[PDB]
Amino acid sequence: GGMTGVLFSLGASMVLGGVAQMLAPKARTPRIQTTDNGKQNTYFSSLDNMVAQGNVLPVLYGEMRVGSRVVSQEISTADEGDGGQVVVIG
Amino acid sequence: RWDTPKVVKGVSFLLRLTVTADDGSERLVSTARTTETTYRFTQLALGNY
Repeated sequence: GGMTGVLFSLGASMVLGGVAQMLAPKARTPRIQTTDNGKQNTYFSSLDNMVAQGNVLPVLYGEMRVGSRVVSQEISTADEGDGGQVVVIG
Repeated sequence: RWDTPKVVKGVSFLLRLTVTADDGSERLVSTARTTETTYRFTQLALGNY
């Protein structure tokens, strides 16, 4: 137990994947679909309304106009009324 | 013409017209699926419907 044989140095065994990978951990590209055609969406953009069923609530960090997750949509009859008494319908 | 009731998502209006026959039965004259609240019928004949 005094000695520690089999030092087993690791050099190119970790370089073999690439050198910038051992300084920066790289990024994950999304999966490409077919019905989506060629619109390569990323993981930090959403310009359409989503559905909030058993999903997570997204967060925003700066600028970059985004869509939303619809929680309630309803149509009723538009009653006549303003912020006052002027209610002419002639 | 009518009003829009309580609604989820979106709605369309389906309207059909029936004409009472001479013996007592019914005759269907056309049908329409629309989105506008107001509809107009033109060139109608016979009596009650």
